[PDB]
Amino acid sequence: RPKHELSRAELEELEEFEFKHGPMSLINDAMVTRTPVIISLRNNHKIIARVKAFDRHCNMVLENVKELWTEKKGKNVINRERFISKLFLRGDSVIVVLKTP
Amino acid sequence: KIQVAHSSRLANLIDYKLRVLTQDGRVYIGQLMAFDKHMNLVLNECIEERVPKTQLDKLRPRTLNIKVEKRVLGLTILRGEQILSTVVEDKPL
Amino acid sequence: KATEPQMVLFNIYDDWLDRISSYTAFSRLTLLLRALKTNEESAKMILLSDPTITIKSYHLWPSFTDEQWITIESQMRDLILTEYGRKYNVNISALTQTEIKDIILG
Amino acid sequence: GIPVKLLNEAQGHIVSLELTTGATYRGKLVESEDSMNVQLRDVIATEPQGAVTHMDQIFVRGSQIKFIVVPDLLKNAPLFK
Amino acid sequence: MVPPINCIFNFLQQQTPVTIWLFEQIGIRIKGKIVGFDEFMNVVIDEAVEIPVEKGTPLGKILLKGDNITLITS
Amino acid sequence: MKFTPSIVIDAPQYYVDHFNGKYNVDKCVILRDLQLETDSESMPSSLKHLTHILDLTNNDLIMIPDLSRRDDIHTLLLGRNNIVEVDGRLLPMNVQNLTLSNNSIRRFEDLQRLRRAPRTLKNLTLIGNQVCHLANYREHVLRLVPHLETLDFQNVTAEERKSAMSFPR
Amino acid sequence: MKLVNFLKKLRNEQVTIELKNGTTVWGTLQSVSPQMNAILTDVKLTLPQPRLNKLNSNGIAMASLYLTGGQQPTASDNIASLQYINIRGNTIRQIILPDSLNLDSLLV
Amino acid sequence: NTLYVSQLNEKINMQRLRVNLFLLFATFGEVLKVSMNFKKQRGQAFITMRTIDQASLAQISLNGERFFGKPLKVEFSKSETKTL
Amino acid sequence: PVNPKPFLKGLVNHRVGVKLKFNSTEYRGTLVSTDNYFNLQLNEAEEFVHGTLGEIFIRCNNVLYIRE
Amino acid sequence: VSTPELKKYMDKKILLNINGSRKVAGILRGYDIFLNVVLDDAMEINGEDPANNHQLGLQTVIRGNSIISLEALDA
RNA sequence: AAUUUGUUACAAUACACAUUUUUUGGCACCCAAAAUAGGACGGGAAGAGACUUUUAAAGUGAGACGUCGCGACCCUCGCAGGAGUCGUUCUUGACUUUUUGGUCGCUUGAUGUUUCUCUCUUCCCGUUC
Repeated sequence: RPKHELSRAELEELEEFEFKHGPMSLINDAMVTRTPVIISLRNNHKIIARVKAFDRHCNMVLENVKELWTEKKGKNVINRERFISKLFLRGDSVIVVLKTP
Repeated sequence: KIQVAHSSRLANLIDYKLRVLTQDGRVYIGQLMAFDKHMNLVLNECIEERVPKTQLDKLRPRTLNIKVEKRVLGLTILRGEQILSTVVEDKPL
Repeated sequence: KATEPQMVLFNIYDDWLDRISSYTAFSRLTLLLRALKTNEESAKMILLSDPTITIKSYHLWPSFTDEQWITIESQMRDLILTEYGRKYNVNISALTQTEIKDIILG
Repeated sequence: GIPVKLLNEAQGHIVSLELTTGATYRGKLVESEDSMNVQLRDVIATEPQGAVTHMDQIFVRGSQIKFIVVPDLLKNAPLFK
Repeated sequence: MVPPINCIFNFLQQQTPVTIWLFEQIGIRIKGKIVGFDEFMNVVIDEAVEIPVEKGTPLGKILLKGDNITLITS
Repeated sequence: MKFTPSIVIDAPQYYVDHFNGKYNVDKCVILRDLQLETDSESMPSSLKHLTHILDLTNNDLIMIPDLSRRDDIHTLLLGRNNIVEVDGRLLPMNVQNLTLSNNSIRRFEDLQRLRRAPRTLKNLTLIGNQVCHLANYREHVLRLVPHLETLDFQNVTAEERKSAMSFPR
Repeated sequence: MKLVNFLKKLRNEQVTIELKNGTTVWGTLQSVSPQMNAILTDVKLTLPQPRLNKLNSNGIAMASLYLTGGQQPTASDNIASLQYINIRGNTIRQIILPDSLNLDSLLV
Repeated sequence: NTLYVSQLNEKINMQRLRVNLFLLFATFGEVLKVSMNFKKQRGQAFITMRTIDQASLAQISLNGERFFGKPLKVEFSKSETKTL
Repeated sequence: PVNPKPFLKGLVNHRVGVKLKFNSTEYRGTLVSTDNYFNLQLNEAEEFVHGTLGEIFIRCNNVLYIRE
Repeated sequence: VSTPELKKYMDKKILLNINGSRKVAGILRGYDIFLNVVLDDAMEINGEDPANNHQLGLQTVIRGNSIISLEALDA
């Protein structure tokens, strides 16, 4: 059923369902259980972050997240690690997000 | 140079000569007149400045003098999709 | 998340007690117990500071090799050392072990 | 918005176009919509590499437009009051 | 006039095989039997093979997203 | 009076010079008849505002010096200035024109101050200066100017530029 | 829920807005639009140096950086300092907010 | 205010000519208009100034002045300019 | 005459591969749930481009196609 | 929301560039609000006019997202 | 013997929207170059090598779009964004007419894209230890 038919509260119940029961429930269960998540961006740089908050667009607030990025030129590789205490992440850059055991 | 009001939004500033950055690395400098919801704006007397590939190599880290090829195009209407960031150049007449 | 009165069992010690002797782990607990009050928000800043670290499902504490934990408890003491210190106005050099214990135990 | 209304006010006048592909279409504007997609009449085309041709009629998608150059005398037009 | 998605519905029921070009970055073109489609022009293709750009491997019944669609060609 | 920051601030930077660029500044109450006897001090108050053109015409300035790094500035109008020497390292890459009419610049003093450049300016006027009268002054000015597009309204003649280059060699 | 409403309570804080270009902006933050258009005040915006035997940085971001008019000639590395940059929302990638503020109060 | 020039070198380019004019007229006063709108060339140029006094001075001093070979014939304009 | 959304409703808790548009990487795993936008959740996924991955969330814009 | 106005174009042979590289020529049949354009007797133009040009199919549909400019070679 | 309060209308800001036409990304990659204890670095000029052209003698990696410019055996009269009309009263509105450069060389303007392949010596001027 299309979204333009529903009322103002039916959208709130719809978003509550989608967060509680749905794909993004992987992130929600990760926020409550304090389980660290791995996030791959489009950039190709992967952050190991603990999710304080998330949102519909997938943009999310992470604290203590660690960023891992490697670069190569003519098959000469170097691995670089960067630690930031507080992160707000816009959700359009992410591709895959996994929940660590 | 020029001090913009500490809290000034795109609506607060009108007729100021601006400096507009697009995704392609070129700049449109001129007076802003209107803008829109998705932030495509109208410049009055606008000149697009560009950085030469040889100039771009010079910009790489080591007084630098860049030859910036620019062409004049009056009363344009930009597209919000292309715009990247905006800076203030001067204050109105 | 509990709307009803009930008994629940959990382990405060988790990894550190399992790794390190029992006298010392309570002491590392008490270094922590003082600290989280002095860490209003930097707790989650310092405890998660190493993002490689994860909390075990049964356990409460971040499970780790325990070297940063010695660094964590030391940084946390310095936050306790300054906050106890600033209210009374003491120099950091003037702080001594007998004062540092008096900060810990009082 | 005013920026699109100014494009509607430019109908029947020579305008310039920069597509995000790099080309340049200068010629007379016949139609324009609120989706910014315009169609131009008797228009000289400059390819991204500079090769210039001429075509009688053209329709371009608004999403691909980068900037549009409009006759200067529209600056004082009543939209800006 | 023949609306485009009407034409696609004529690809669904007429059971004609179609070759479909993807975006220029991916470098493969898909071909198969278009079964059904949505409003977003993302289509299910039965008995689809991916050809790099004729040794391509057969895919299956596969849902293909409309964002990457360029051409749908019989 | 002396060229201060306050004066600069006061100056009318509203009417832009529409020939090229923007913000045609005229320092003090009016740069035309400001009477700046000392060198152009407090140049930092402008802070490279904006072919940015500054009109200093009808002022007492002795030396063309004391500038802050100005990237924009392309035009200097210095007419009716008692300029003697104009040696500097600040305004080198910047600037496209220099109008020095009715000043006191020496034929040797003007030549000495520049010290020569591989490329410089593009438009230059030295008219109503003592030096221009001096014998072979045009040849000396062309040799000093090094690269040049104009010399007192008349372009150094292509052949004249070649002969001047030969004299330099 | 729109998490952008969080950023609107971060006003008057030191922040880095790390864009899609790789360009990073340190500055004091002002009102954030509902589209996440972020307007700053006193900002030093730069590009990181991939070392890697001096591999070539972003070619578009260097030009866009020199064309702000804020890059000073004598800067050895690649940076620019300016007042009042206004940033479109879709350009933002990451935002690094200060360590001091507590989330439990602001995330409600 | 405006001063209509005549009898000058047509061989020189437009923009360049305008620039030259500007350079010339900056000594007298603030030049409001860089070049004449008509841009017919061959002498016909209207040097618009801010002050009338300045214009007068210019007229006085630069009457038959050597500019690009030929002597410029200075004179006051009949009608007032569009900018003024 | 199956359409995409009932096709995803029929592929729930079946082994499905999903090819992303970038590196020709495909995640092979048991589908859990999908959103309106066709966001994906997977269990016991494996990344092919060789690894084993416990649980996965895949955003809708990066997927190229979905197969069984 | 609003339908693009191709109404004068349909049934006329039209060239249109697909993406940065491509140029397809065909007789326009139908169009929609996204500019998706279905045309018949499609041909992919290339450098050598008779040689590298190869027909596509009896009916071809184009996603409006890949459309850049649309020129009609015709009245 | 202008201020404040109430009501009505219009305009601006914040309460919206991840599915091909603007703001929840077709994303990212060419690769490689300085270390010492008089010395580097940039710019200009000259010579030579190797390149090109003609049948030993001539200049500096080569081949393609434009961009505004240096010459001219040419054209060209010479003073009016504005102009006219009507309404209306001492300069305003509504309705019509429509830009100098029109060109050619460049006996190398001057200068940016895009493909392929592989510098040393001498002088002059600035910066750094």
